[PDB]
Amino acid sequence: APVRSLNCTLRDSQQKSLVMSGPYELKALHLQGQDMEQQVVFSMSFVQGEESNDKIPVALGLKEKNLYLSCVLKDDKPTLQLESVDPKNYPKKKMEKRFVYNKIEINNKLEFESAQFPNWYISTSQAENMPVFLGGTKGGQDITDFTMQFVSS
Repeated sequence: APVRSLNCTLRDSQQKSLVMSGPYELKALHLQGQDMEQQVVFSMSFVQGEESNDKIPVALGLKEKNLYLSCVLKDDKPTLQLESVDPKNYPKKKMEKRFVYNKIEINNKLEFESAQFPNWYISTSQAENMPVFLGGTKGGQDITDFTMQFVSS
């Protein structure tokens, strides 16, 4: 397909699942059992960009929803946000830079670095029920690695 994609869920290294907070926000919390179905399912698209054997550019949209994770400057600081897009023009092989992430395979974990803002990563807090955000520090208090689970689509 023009732009190839696959459906998946992500869990941070502390086994927290991701769920929709408001219409434009994601939160992370320890979920289990029935509640597991509340978790967000992503449509990860493999877009154009500088590629490596361990660094692959991707776009992260919500499955069946014209909403994509985007990195933009908000108050002079890199910020993560869910952005609405024209449902007929997305996804596409050549996504605007703010939608692109460098999927990095480390341990057996994944890290998502903003293509727009070097060394800024999708991160979660140690705390329960806090927003998913863009962090500029690795190996610290905040969590920056995840594992991915494939879903039947």
